[PDB]
Formats: sequence, structure tokens, C-alpha cells
Amino acid sequence: EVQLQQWGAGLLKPSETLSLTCAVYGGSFSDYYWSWIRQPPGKGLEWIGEINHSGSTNYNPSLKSRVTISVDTSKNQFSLKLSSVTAADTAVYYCARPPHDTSGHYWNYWGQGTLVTVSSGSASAPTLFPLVSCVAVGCLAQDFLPDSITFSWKYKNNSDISSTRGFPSVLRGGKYAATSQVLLPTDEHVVCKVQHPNGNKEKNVPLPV
Amino acid sequence: EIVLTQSPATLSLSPGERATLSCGASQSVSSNYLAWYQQKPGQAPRLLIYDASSRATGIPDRFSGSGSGTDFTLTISRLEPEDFAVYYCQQYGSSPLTFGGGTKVEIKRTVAAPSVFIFPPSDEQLKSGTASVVCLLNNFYPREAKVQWKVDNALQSGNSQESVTEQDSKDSTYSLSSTLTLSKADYEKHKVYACEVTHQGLSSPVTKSFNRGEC
Ligand SMILES: *[C@@H]1O[C@H](CO[C@H]2O[C@@H](C)[C@@H](O)[C@@H](O)[C@@H]2O)[C@@H](O)[C@H](O)[C@H]1NC(C)=O
Repeated sequence: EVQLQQWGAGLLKPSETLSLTCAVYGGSFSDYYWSWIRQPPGKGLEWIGEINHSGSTNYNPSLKSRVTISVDTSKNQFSLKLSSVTAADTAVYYCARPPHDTSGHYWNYWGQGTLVTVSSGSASAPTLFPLVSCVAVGCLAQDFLPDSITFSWKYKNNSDISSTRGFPSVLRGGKYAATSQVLLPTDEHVVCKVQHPNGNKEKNVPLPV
Repeated sequence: EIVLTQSPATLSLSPGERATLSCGASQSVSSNYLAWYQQKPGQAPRLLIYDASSRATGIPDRFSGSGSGTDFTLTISRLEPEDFAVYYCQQYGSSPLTFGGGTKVEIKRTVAAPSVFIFPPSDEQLKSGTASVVCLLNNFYPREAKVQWKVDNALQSGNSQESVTEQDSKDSTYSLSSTLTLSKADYEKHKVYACEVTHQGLSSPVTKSFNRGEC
């Protein structure tokens, strides 16, 4: 019944300014209070503020100095500006709308969310090293930013491995790391592949004896 | 702001059981203006109940909500498999609008002790100047497990990171990965590297280790 699309830059540096936009395809654009909410990874939700087509706004007081929300009634879009970010601003940011003009501010229409990471680092593709036991083999992805990595494992006779297991990424020193493992019950090796915005990479992982 | 505190934080039940979750307010909330949402990994929150006890369109009537004042509660009368997830409450009785910390409803199963694996740093990795020693525990339940690192039995501390998976959808267990990170200097400088694991499905801790070199 209503669609909300979001867009905006996903990787920033300390003290730059965050900017996100949300467009509405669907009912009337008119009397609702449209909101911005956000969610740091691992933690819960926090409301930032809201606005209607005629410009009146309401902000959460713990962000009120750094925030500005505004609307464009010419394109049915609204947007959020958050200045001086620091690493605490990293989070998934959603837009949303309440079901009626005349009621509680609870939300039944949401956008899909934009993850925004704030770091001093600079985009970079992983470097890969293998993990052999001194059966289980593994792969280490290191020094990547932002955090969007994907892993896949293949046999030497090209065909997918599926006894696989992957772990969330950890954050050490402005950048990330992540590990993946395969559990196997000739061939002299097996293959570890990762995909990442800054570059796909491969590495053969030797079999132990 | 009104603070909302949800408990428990984790709920282990079985498919078919009944779940009952709490959301306490630190002030009373006007007109029962309280709502509950459901959240699944990587997805936006979905509305279940609004105005403390009305249900949203399409929501099955096993969900029900009651309360008023400063104690609101959510009841799911018969856990079905799609019901396992994270639930939040939210008040809209006064600004700023606020949310509780969420309670996760996990599947209960029979305890299972983990398999442990240890892995030394690669030569390539060593050549670049840092050392990463990796300990891997697989397929355990419940979730709580302690991992302690030992280097020549000198209990390490403040230099390891852990990461946990989501409850697996085949057998409902968890897997965890631990990383000890040293500089090449430091790695070279010692000899026995060990990973020590305690878990309720184990009668005493398990230890896995290797010697620098023989590998
Ligand atoms: C593709 O490889 C599949 C798995 O390879 C196993 O081979 C063992 C000999 C050992 O070396 C391990 O690498 C693997 O567990 C194998 O089962 C398929 O038959 C292969 N070829 C075809 C025809 O698909």
C-alpha cells in the first residue's frame, strides 16, 4: 500500500556530515509525521525526530543540537542531516510512517534501512590467509572496510562445498576481520573465495595430514 | 525520557509452549499508548499490537497484549516456528518517543558440548608482522561458554575478540570463534599456545594447544 525508498552515502569520516533521503510512492504525502529512527548493531532502536508537509518538526532532545530534518513537497521526499559524526553514529537508519494522521505515533510502514559506518580508515578489500589444523580447514579475511563481505568455498574439481560455517565480523582498529570454516569428512587443496565492494579475492587452502 | 525495561533478555522455550514477555515503564504511559514489534535478522521491525491490546491486520490471534499504567505484557499462546525472534515494545504517550531493549526468544534443546579446534598463524601472515591465533568452538548448546587463552600458562587478557553465530536452523546450536592477536616479535618470543574452554556440557575444561614450529 505504500513504498519507501532510501538512499545516501554509507561510509564517512569523523566529523563529516551524514545525509540520507527517503522517497514515498503510494498514498497521500500530506498530513503524516514522517520519522527517522536508527539502530546500532547489537543494540536497540532510537527515535531521532519527525516532520510533516508544512515544516513543523519534533526532535529527540539528545541529538537536537546536531540534527536537521526537512521536506521537499515538490518531489514527495524528506531527509535527514546529522553533523559532526563520530564512530558512535554508525548504525542502520530507517524511515517510517504512522498509519493515520490523527493518532498515536507508532509505525506500520518502514523503509529497508541504510547501514552508515563512520570510520577513520578508508575503503579497502580484504587480504586473505589460510587456516590449516596443526577434518577442519579455514580462511581469514582481514583489513576490510566497509563491512560487506561474502564467502564461498569450492573443490579443486570445480563444484560447491556446502559443509560451511561463517561468523560475524569483528571490529579492530577502524577496520574489520572475519573467519569462515569448512568441515570435510585425491585433491591437494580447496578454494576460498570472498566478494567485497572494493575487490573479489581468491586463496587456495591446503589439506592437512 | 520514559525508560522502558524488558525482561527477561533471553527466553528459551519449545515449539508449542507459551511465551509471556514484560515491558516495564519508569513512568505511567498515557492512554495505554504502547506498541510491540517483531524483528528478524537483517529486516525492518514489523508492527504487531498498537494501543496496548489491539492487533494489526494480518496478525494471527495467538498474539495478544494487555497492560496499562507502567506494566505492559505480551503473550504468545503457542510458540510456532516462525515466532522465534526479537521483540521490542515502544511508548508514544509522551515525547520523546522511546523503545525498550528487546527480549530474544530462542529455541530450547538438549545440551550439547562443543568441538574445539586450534589454528596457528600462517607464514604469510607472519611475514607481514602480526600474528593471529584462532580458536574455534562448534555446535554447542546452550550458548554460554568461556574461552581463556594461555601462552606458557600465563593467563592472557585484553587481547582477544570473540564472535558468535545465530542459532543454527538445522539443529539449533551455536558456533563461536575466538582470536588471539600478537605481534610477530611477541609470538616468536614464547612457546606453548593454548585455548581453554569451559561449557556446562563438559565435566571439566578442555584444552587444545600447539608448540611454535612443530605444525
Ligand atoms: C568433486 O570433488 C568431490 C569431493 O572431493 C572429495 O575428494 C576426496 C578424494 C578428497 O580429496 C576431498 O578433496 C573431497 O572430499 C567429489 O566427491 C566429486 O565426486 C568430485 N568430482 C565429481 C565428478 O563431481
